Amino acid sequence: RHLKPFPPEFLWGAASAAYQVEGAWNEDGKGLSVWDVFAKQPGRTFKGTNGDVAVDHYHRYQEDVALMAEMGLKAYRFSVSWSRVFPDGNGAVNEKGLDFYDRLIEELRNHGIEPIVTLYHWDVPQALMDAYGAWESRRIIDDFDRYAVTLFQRFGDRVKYWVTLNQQNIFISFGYRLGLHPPGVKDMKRMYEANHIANLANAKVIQSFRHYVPDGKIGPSFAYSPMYPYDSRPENVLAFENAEEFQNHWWMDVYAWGMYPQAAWNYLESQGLEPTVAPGDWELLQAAKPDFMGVNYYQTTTVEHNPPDGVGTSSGIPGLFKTVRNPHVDTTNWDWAIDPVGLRIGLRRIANRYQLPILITENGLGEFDTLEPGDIVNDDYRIDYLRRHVQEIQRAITDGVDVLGYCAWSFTDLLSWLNGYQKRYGFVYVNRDDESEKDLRRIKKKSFYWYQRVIETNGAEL
Amino acid sequence: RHLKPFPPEFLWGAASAAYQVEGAWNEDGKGLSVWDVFAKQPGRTFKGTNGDVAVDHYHRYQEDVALMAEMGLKAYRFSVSWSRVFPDGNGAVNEKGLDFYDRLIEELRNHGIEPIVTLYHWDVPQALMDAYGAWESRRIIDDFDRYAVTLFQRFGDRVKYWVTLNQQNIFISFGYRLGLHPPGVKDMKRMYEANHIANLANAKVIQSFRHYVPDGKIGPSFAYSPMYPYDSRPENVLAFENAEEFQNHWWMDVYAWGMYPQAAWNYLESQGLEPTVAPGDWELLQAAKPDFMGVNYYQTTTVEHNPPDGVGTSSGIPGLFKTVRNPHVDTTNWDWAIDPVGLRIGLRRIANRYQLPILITENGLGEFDTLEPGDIVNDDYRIDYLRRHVQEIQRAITDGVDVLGYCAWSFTDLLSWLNGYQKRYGFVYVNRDDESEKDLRRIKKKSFYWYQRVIETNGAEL
Ligand SMILES: O=P(O)(O)OC[C@H]1O[C@@H](O[C@H]2[C@H](O)[C@@H](O)[C@H](O)O[C@@H]2CO)[C@H](O)[C@@H](O)[C@@H]1O
Ligand SMILES: O=P(O)(O)OC[C@H]1O[C@@H](O)[C@H](O)[C@@H](O)[C@@H]1O
Repeated sequence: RHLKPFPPEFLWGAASAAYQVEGAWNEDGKGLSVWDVFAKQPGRTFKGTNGDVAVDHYHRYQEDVALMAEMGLKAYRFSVSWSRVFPDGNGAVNEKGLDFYDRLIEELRNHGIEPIVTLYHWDVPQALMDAYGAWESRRIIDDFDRYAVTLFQRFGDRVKYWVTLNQQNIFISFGYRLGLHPPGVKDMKRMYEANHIANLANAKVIQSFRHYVPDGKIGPSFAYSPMYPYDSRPENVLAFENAEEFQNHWWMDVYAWGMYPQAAWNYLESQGLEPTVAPGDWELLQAAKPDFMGVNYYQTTTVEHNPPDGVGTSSGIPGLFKTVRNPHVDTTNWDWAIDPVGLRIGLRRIANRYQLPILITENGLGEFDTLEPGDIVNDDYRIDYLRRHVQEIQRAITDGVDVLGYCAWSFTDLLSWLNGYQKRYGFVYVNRDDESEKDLRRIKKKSFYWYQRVIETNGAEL
Repeated sequence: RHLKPFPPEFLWGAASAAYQVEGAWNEDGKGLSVWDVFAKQPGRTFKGTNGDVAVDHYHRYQEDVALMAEMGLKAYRFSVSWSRVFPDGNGAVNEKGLDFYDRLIEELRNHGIEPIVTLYHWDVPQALMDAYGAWESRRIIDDFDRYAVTLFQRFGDRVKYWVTLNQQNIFISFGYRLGLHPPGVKDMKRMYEANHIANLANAKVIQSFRHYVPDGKIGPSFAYSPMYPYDSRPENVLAFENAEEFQNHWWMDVYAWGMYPQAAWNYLESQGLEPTVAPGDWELLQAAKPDFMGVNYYQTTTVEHNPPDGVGTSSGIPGLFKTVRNPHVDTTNWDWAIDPVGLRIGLRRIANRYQLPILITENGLGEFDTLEPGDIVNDDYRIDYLRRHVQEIQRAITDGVDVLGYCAWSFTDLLSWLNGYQKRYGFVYVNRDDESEKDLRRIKKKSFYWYQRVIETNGAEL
């Protein structure tokens, strides 16, 4: 079987998120985000780590882009911090905030790197939470649209690729069901209402994008764990049907088709959990087709039958499914599956169901890297993980999936939302830890040079 | 979770096919079908059994309909023999042939039974095979359309529910890949060409139906074996992705969306097997949406990884998948799997992928039946099989699938295409065998009274 090459304009990328890298949390007129406030609540984050400084990319962006150019990155995906642009979410635009992203975009373009702008990575301005509960109010649809249009107007001439909501399923479920992320709520009814409003906000911004960036490409990015049945027991295959629909189609069908899947809807309706639908909602959701599906991928999930008095280790929904360890894949040191074939499966499923091109917006390995004498980081484990995923992407392309690019997570080490700094993801080590910022110096890991060679050969040497 | 009831207008049905029941193979001007000719080839059918007489429904239809009314059937699904209506396939209409179906439809309507007319059950007139190779020629599109339009014009005022091609995947694959059915060809290239022509014929007649029967409901019926992965090994899940797309989406995506799935298309193209596409084909296929998906269901299929030098007992496609026995399902005395949950899974998959209502056009158990003195046939095994499938349909309805009805296969015993009469499917035993027509008398089996009670309670008592 001859494999197809990676296409000539394949976006070999790397990625970050604003709160995780920028720092400068109160500089240049930036307003408070919900994460600025949440992470300072005692006990919320490991060792009290927060984004006040992070890795200081706000001040060190020129050095970081110089490293990207040394690597030969074709694309860099970053998020814009809404609270830098509209400190209060709505109201007056902050020109100094826009100017940072203008300088970053110019730095990228001057080095031949395609910017991929992510509108939203979980950091809605605290003022919108204070005023109306942020994602629980339809008011956010127009406020988010005004913010997005501002970015489209300022940067649409120079940015072709845009991501709207990044991992909506995570920020909504962690914020409103698990209570782990802002606003720290544990209420499924509120979760599904906020989720519906986020769906409308995504659709509204895509419609606006067609007016302001007619030659651009836009899509949401979904945190996709493809589901597997444990085996060929009919009840386990049925559990897989339930899980793939409830965990995955629930989001991606809205993004692609503007419709929630019916079995999941009817289940929520039987629990009194389905969202409130207003006139015009379906019309808007259906009339906002994206150019691609963004995919954040780390692992698959295997499921089995879960009786109605069952699991609510394993997690699941009684009567629908429960998770079970997959005996046929390796695991990371944090019990995450390592399943590169699962990435090919997920790509195939998206092409098969929606016929959409895919931008892989995030994939990477987190591990406790050691800085050895001479400023050397031997992260062969990260090379092995990335190599295997890139190989499976090439097989998915050969199968016929249109993959637009691959953004490794992450370019530099960064702050995790709740777990501090020690589990590192970067190609570039940042010298700091949970106790202090040290000197924040950037140190290329072995994986940096491996990926440099991948890009130079367009994937022929992995 | 309590099960939902069956909807009040649920079509409790039973079904047959013209060649399998009618007889009267050369009466009232009927022309030869491809099956009249094929079954008379020596050695082709068990003990030389053929459709010359079958169970003589052509002459005994009044008694058979009287039995349906005694059972309280809500619907009877039958096929129309094209060669009775157009003995030469095209050319002159045969009024005596139409008159049989008119008399049958009047008998059904006089007893309050909904006719479900199936346009095609494998019996294209031999004259069209001789003239141009039947399904291998685009000429059949207009000839099939003129036949269908004739039926719509004569019967559309009295028939709401119509099935177009019944089990296209079977008549095409058995006729052109396995050589088991007419025309006895074993050539994948020819199979995919004939299949594409059948797709166009289906779409053309649905378009005609929208004009002639504006209040009717129409759809194709697909012989659906839902695929399962053997286990959660990523390569086996990938084999399942390949198999479901190649075996199932290849047909149902064309019916629902007018498009072949891309990974399967690209594989066939790499083998030189993809069909020839003419201008206008995609437009026609996309503009012929059905009201429902018909489903003929007997069993699921489990698959596993198949290396490129592998199977092509097990069957499959090297590099894509191969079948494997599922250790987690029962079997009939003929080694067909018994998997009622698989029916729920298939119904869920069709709703989840296509949002279509489903008419279950065929499901039943074939087994030897013993005629006991006093005209008693105790077929508790058939009751058990049907009960378990109906129970799973009720669960699919509860999940949110719109199931329009359920046609048990079959109403009376009938002639098998290749295997004679001994493996019986009816609610009504027919006293004949492979060697003799005996007296052709109809004898109600125990399952007849069971289904009568199902219908009386609208499925509440199973
Ligand atoms: O008497 P048999 O051979 O058991 O035939 C029963 C009915 O078979 C249905 O089609 C089956 C077919 O027999 C299988 O070979 C194939 O794999 O499955 C299809 C699935 O529907 C026919 O629909 C019916 O006309 C026969 O009575
Ligand atoms: O450090 P952790 O907890 O493994 O988190 C890693 C990543 O988890 C992903 O879900 C998020 O998209 C990233 O923002 C985050 O960096």
